[PDB]
Amino acid sequence: AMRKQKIEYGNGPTQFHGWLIRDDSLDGVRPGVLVFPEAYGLNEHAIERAERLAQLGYVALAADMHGGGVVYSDTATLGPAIRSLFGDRAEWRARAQAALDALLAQPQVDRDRVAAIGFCFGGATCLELARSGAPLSALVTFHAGLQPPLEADAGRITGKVLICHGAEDPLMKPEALNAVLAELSRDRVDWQLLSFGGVAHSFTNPDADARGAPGFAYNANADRRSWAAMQGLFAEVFA
Amino acid sequence: AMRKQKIEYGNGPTQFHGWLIRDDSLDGVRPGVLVFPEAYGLNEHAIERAERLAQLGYVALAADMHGGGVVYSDTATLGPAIRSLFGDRAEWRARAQAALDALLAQPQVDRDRVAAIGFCFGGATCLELARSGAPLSALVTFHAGLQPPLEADAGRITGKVLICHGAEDPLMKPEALNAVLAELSRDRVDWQLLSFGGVAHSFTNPDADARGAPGFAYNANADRRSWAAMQGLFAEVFA
Repeated sequence: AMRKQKIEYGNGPTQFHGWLIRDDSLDGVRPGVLVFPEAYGLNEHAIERAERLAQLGYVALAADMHGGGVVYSDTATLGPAIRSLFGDRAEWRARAQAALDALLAQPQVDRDRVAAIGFCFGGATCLELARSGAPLSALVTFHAGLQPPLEADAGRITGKVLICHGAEDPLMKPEALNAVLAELSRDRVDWQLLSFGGVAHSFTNPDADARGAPGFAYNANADRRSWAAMQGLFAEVFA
Repeated sequence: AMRKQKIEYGNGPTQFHGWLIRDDSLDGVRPGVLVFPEAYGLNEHAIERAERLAQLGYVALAADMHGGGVVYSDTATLGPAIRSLFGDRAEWRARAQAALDALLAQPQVDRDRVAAIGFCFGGATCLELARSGAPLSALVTFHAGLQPPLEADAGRITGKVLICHGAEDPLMKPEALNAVLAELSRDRVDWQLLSFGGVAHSFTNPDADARGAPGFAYNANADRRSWAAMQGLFAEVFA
């Protein structure tokens, strides 16, 4: 029953092709939530989560971080594109900011109540957007390979942070994770780390099955628990 | 509204003075939850949490771990009493098992659905009780100084574990917490760690006010968030 529509946004050097979802039957301004997808691109997994957020009463924008709606399917083809973003965090943040712009342009979005969630690379994207100083009230990352802190970002995260983490995730090792947590603690960010034992990468995606590589596996419990923790953080900051 | 009654229990060595709290508006067998208090003794803070569990539909037993209902207020005498349990974990576990016995003796308790929570030393007590092999479906610790693992306990934890942890807690430092998590991971315990940035010991007790010592401070958010996580875990295992 959720109103679902394509949205093209961004400045023309290849436009982003995303999805906007909201509960048509609700009225007035509502919180908006960005959904940043896994590295491959905007897939049904990300769109379905945007639909769940709409059912929770939010205006959700499932973002395209590649341009043109491109969804990679091999790591050899994906590798150039993702390494380019890792090496150019200014461009990476600009792409995320373009999604925020498009969300803020919706008539139904409360500009003072905007948050972001992200899966894998999308969770890293949320943190990059927050580090740029964007006015996110909250952000939640799910099995994300978070990037190292940069001095120039000190003090720029104004929202709350929830990191949902598989304790055995090989793409977010303890030393790198502790360095991120030390940035957040230094700047007195309200952060929470929810770590799951026996859980690794991609734990929210049912397509991460036994055919996948070691360290990439769906976990139904972690999926449900992390979603519940995100729902509780949003209830907090959107009250 | 909650039915609240003193209960004296034990099997010889000492006689414990606890509180049994339940919603007597509900019929049939109900899940039971042990509440182990802070090191001082069975105080109002612990009884109040047992009351809240009763309101959730559980039969709650707020445990006395010293005997006689004694509540210490001087560190010069409480210290030795706690360290004596630290050095005799068999005795420590027997006192916790006496509480479990008294909970299971209630006509209204579903002995297939029993859990335990604890604050500070009480959270350490929950983990000792589970390591003994007690049939706890779940346990949740709140700012607990958990004790190091014993090989004899390998594989004896049959329930789910949620550890709610102030990242700055001086009584539970990273190296020692990692050793506990290594035990749980080795035995494939379904465990979760919920860590709070900028939060330390005693974060659930408002009595840990500004007059206290460093590293002991109430945090309203961590209090609410950890309680909500515990609620979600019990909703899981008691379904």
